[PDB]
Amino acid sequence: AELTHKRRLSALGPGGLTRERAGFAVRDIHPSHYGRICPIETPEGPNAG
DNA sequence: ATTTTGTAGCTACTTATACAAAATTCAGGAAAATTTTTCTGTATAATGGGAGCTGTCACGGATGCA
Repeated sequence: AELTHKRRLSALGPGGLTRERAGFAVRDIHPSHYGRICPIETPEGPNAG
């Protein structure tokens, strides 16, 4: 649980978004993530993605 | 034949009363003491702020219009 909580990275935050003010297709696997962001990986709750 | 029962009895004898001032304390007052809260001034000169945020909607309006 650590590691994965260090090398976690996040989109939100001051500078980021909010959950609301950003919806969906901004949560998806832009095909550039490949190799760079485990797509398998996400809370959910709203925070998916 | 004493003993317990008596009866005819009191006196002692002791609650009972009620008052009662005396205590005897208590409360409140009053300060008065003082601690804490307020009030006021200040002289070179001084003259427009902060922020950012930037990804729905809807609708009805949208007057505004060209």
